[PDB]
Amino acid sequence: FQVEYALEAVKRGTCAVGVKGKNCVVLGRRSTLKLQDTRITPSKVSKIDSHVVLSFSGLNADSRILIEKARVEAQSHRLTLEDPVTVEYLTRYVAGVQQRYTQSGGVRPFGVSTLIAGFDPRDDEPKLYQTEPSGIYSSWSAQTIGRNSKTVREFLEKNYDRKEPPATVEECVKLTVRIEITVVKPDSDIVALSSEEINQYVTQIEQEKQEQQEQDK
Amino acid sequence: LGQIDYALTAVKQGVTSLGIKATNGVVIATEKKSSSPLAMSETLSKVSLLTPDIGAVYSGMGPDYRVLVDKSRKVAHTSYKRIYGEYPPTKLLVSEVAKIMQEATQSGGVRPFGVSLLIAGHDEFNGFSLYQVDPSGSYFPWKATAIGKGSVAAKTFLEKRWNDELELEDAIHIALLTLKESVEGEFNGDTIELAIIGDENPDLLGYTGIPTDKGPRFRKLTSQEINDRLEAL
Amino acid sequence: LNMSDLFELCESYYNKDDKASMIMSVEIVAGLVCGSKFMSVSDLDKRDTFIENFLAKCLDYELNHDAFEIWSTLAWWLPAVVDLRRSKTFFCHFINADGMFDRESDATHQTSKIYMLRSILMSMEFRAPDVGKLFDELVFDHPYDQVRQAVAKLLTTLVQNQSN
Amino acid sequence: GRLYQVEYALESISHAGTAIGIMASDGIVLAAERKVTSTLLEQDTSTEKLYKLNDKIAVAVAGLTADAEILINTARIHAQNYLKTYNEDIPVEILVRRLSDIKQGYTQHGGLRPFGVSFIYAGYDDRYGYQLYTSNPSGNYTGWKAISVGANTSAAQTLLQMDYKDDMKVDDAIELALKTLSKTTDSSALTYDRLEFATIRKGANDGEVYQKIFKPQEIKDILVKTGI
Amino acid sequence: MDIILGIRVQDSVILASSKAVTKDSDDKTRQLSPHTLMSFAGEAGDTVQFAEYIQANIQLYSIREDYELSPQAVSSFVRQELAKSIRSRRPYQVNVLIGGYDKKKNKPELYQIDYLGTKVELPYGAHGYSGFYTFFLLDHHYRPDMTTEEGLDLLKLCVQELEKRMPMDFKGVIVKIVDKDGIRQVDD
Amino acid sequence: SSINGGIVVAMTGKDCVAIACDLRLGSQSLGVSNKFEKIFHYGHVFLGITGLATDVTTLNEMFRYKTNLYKLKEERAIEPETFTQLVSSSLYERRFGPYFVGPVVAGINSKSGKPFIAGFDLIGCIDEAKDFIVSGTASDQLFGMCESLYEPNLEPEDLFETISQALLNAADRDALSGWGAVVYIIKKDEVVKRYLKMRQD
Amino acid sequence: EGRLFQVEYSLEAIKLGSTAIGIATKEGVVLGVEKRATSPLLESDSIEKIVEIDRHIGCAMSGLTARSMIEHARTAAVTHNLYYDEDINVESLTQSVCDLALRFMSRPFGVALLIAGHDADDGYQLFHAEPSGTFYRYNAKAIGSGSEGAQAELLNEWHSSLTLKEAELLVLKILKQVMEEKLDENNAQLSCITKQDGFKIYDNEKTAELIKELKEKEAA
Repeated sequence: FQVEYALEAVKRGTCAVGVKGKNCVVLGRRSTLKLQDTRITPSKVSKIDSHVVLSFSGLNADSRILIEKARVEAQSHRLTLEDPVTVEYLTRYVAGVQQRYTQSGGVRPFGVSTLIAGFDPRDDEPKLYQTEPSGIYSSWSAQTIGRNSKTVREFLEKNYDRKEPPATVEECVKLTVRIEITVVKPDSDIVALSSEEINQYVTQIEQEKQEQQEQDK
Repeated sequence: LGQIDYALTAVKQGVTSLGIKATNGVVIATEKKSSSPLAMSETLSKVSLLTPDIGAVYSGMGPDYRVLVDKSRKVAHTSYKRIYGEYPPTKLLVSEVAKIMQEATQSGGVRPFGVSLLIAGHDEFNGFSLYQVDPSGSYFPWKATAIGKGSVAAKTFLEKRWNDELELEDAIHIALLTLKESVEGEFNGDTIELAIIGDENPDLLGYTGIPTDKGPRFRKLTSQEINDRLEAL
Repeated sequence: LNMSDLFELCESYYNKDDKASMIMSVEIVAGLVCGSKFMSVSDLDKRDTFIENFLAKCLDYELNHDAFEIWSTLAWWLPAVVDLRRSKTFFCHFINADGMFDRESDATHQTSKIYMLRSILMSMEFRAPDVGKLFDELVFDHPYDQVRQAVAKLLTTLVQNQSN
Repeated sequence: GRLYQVEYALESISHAGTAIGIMASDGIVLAAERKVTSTLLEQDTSTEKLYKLNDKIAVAVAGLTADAEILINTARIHAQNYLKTYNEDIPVEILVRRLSDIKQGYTQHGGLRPFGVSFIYAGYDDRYGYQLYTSNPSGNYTGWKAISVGANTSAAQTLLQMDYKDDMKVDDAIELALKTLSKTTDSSALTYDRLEFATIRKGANDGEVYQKIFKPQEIKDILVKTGI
Repeated sequence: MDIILGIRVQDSVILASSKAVTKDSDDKTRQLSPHTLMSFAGEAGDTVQFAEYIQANIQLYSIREDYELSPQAVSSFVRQELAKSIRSRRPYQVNVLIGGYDKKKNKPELYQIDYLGTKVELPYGAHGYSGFYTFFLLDHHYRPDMTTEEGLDLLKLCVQELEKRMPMDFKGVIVKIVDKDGIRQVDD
Repeated sequence: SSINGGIVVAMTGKDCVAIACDLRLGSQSLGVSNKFEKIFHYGHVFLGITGLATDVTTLNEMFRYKTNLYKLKEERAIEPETFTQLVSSSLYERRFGPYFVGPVVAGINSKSGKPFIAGFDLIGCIDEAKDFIVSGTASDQLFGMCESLYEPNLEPEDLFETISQALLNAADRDALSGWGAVVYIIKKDEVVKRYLKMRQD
Repeated sequence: EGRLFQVEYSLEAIKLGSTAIGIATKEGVVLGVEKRATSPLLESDSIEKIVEIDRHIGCAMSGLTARSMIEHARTAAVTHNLYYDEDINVESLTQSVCDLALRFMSRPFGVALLIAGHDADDGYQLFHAEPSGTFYRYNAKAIGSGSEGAQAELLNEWHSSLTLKEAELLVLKILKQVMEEKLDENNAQLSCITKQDGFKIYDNEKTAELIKELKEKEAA
């Protein structure tokens, strides 16, 4: 088999989480060695363009090709139609590239899954899509790909509700991971959080858990 | 094991040939095998001139070497010459030959060449040099080396004989002794093919009038010279 | 040595950042438990107190999934080399963990504790302490899939341990 | 979804020579060990394992020679193309990613054997200063402060982890590399004829002479001074 | 025809472009980088095609590297593109001025690139016949340590001279300023 | 060609060479730049290019590319004669599509140590002279000045004066040149670059 | 002997995927597909096994959505409109799809499709196109899981005097029988093709109302 082994290779990758809110999208690193330089590190969340961001899971080298192709396609669409690419168009292009690579023998088409998030230009509706080998792409409001997947998806299902999406962005960012966070906002806004902000969120989560234990235990 | 190992076995089954680099030249020597007195040995050459200063000898399948010599001669003009107006150095020509052999190994539907080449040459800024190119496509510089059938004993003798102060005449003498110790059949000037890369020979240029133009450094010994040298053994 | 340098070394080596340091600390704990055959009564009491404190500090608040692997391996390996009855506080922490089967709790920590207890029970099936109280503490209505799977596996282990 | 060809290439590299790259606060040091000896093989093969891609970037090789030569020629051509296009020296990360993409492409299409070569890049640019990278046949590239590839990778990594500081000098890095190599070679003692050395350092004057490749006499003098 | 002018002052680059197309609100500029702007003049929509192609390439580079190109590299790339264009069928008849602020060296820079692919990097430049009517003032009232306001006044004088002494009515001018904060447009 | 102006002159002295060029760049009558240098060097060989400025820049970039690749592959700097052959071959490769340039090569061979100058036509015909080479829109004036002034075996101090006077007097009679001049005096190990003061600038 | 058994193996698409049923009447053609039960937070709107070829032609599928056939059909329809200033016949489009499958025969290509359409020559038409490069005209046809029982039900029920509403009710009833009950509005998807309105896909409210009407009819 070829698709199943690619999915197995995907399962060995680092966990990635994507969540969409009322007016924002939040996209969610291993233990660096003692002699590893982290000053120059390729962030796991790569922005395809000012309004669409991508987060991979699986083989990094194979994901670089997909990211480069997506960026080139976005620039080509911008040059050909004068309009920046939409989220669904870019997701469909990536899925088509993966599906084309699955055929023609396909010892290993790409062995990587992706999450594409953002906003359509001149619009403020969050868009989140999940792309997997065999060219299958789907839409989600809270998705996870990686080692755990099932546990994180169950946590999101029991916590995230499809009746009142979080209005503010802080609650969307304040997500327990049991870490990199990228926030996408309309009018082509992309913000990558720093280590201090994520540490502050973690300390807030720990203090909230301690308070809950103190109240009830 | 693959095709490269089988080509190496075919090379090991071939005639020996040698190569010895001294301070002021390089010596290449080999034995011509023709177990048929009706056949004429002069019509077949085992040492081929690549450039006026670079020559080659081989061990393995003869027709492959014959094709490779023509390819190397063409690539010495197409790649380096007609651009810089001069013959390539030994290292670059050896690299091009190794590229040809590597492309033969990697190309689909084509078997690798079954020869190993000993290439001797001289160039400015590098002096004299001797290299070995394997069927795989990897080349290695050498001080003194041998290939073919009796290559192990020849290598042992060269290791016991080679030094840093060796001259061209001493290299020729050692090569002749090594050939004599492993000659398959009949040891005379008509069965030995020896060439030297050394000083430029103005008498082989063919014309006079240009002081800067010097003669070739490759020189192929004749049967009479080889017999005279053997008389000194 | 005043028998307390090992305590300080184990405390210093347990850093939740470096996995090798935590592995060394767990190795020190395993050596302390396995070394309970040349000591005296006071030494045994001090070791039991230290083990109780260390297990309370390291396995009650939060697991970063790197110490969990080491502790699960220790729970698998330790009962198979030495008797857990030589220590009065090691097995007690795992058998008497609170909130392990709580329904409305939050999950991952409960599953980790259940798996450690199940590894301890599997390492000694028929020569195990009476733990039948778990048959009353098991919960079949936990709304977490991982907890349900852990409960089912623990029930299977308990059933197997009684069938000799 | 394991890749068996990549694993075979990694195993083949594990039997190759050992290369060490150490990054200091003012320079980078590359060292390599020569293993092939025949008492008649010439040792003047230019530089066997250390290569220059431009005036600012150098590379250390562990693995098959032909693939290394192909990749080095491609990297040189890419660097010259970048220099002609933008009239500026190519950043180290761009060239490293180009070579990594080439390796990844060679590990995906059928009929092409993966490059059984591991690269240690040492470069300098005005965006990040000194940079050290390691690239493998799988196509992944990683930045490091002190890295080792080849035969005794684990022991060399442990030795570097024991005795590495974030504020070392170029001479300190040279001594550390020499001592690490001397304690991991299976040839009893380390000699000048079995060693290749290179340094990339910037002086007080902004000249950026990133092409210091040590001569055998210089290697012998450094070994004598260090005490190996 | 069309007037394109540029002045490099001690901490800024000022670009003036004609607003007439033979429309009166024509913006003959494209923001290549947050700190690099380019003005183009010459033939018909080939200029817009070339500007959009260059802008797309530069945006792709910035997205890939997460690090904007220096003005010198952008100018070299544009010169290479024009030099390739002239030696092939369907060349581009575009003359460009590139004004950019180098953040690494903290310095403004202005480049003038001809349609053939000639780059000079003058302290002040113009494309077309506008150099004839202005280069005297720029040769008399320009200093390397001038401020932004002095450069704006000098550009105002040059524009008034162009209006007075040129038979062609170019329908006003639009002025952009490139400095550390980026690109702004003068609304005067 | 002959729309941007510019002149280059190279002369050979005693164990030294000199190569000088103007600095004017313009669009026909209008002067654009007074800092457009037309002399470049790779390794230890100098090249001056006259004619179309775009082609000058393109040739400079291409020759830097080729010389860097040559240094990387051969582990050795290129000599003036090999560079002359390379330039001639590159120019002839564009037959029927030539670069509208006039190249002149100067330098001292590292090994032999003798000076070398040469010039090229539109399509790469090598002209090797032992006295001087001229190129540009004022080639007739340069020829006259060099024939009148040049002497064999001149010291660098006298060679600099001779070439500077020739270049200045040739440029003063040409409308498309004379916005500043730069002279290189090249010896075995030392190179001196000097800017000249002249009229009209 | 020897024979092309790969084609026969491909034609065994009874387990290919979700059931898709098409019914052709004198007032329109109804296409009904099964909607998979996925995560509640998933946007089920991203699942579209009923696709529009053009205003007068729609398609339905049973296998994986991942495409080339639909794009080729759309391109062929647009090209025919550009070249002849009219709408392409349904049978002509089906033959174009079959030719595309054949050219790109000893190996199957693509998956089975149900193509529905209308034109002034043959009224309303329904065709089944197979990955063997061939097709069949059908008066109602079912593919996917449980296709044999659904086809038997269609044989027993189809009588050439149906209306659009009755066709929709039959499609819903057969889908419920195949999926074994509990099909309110999220386990099925309906679409219609009519001369006036063209190709339309029913929204969730209309499907829920149709399910309510079916339940009321069953209660009687």
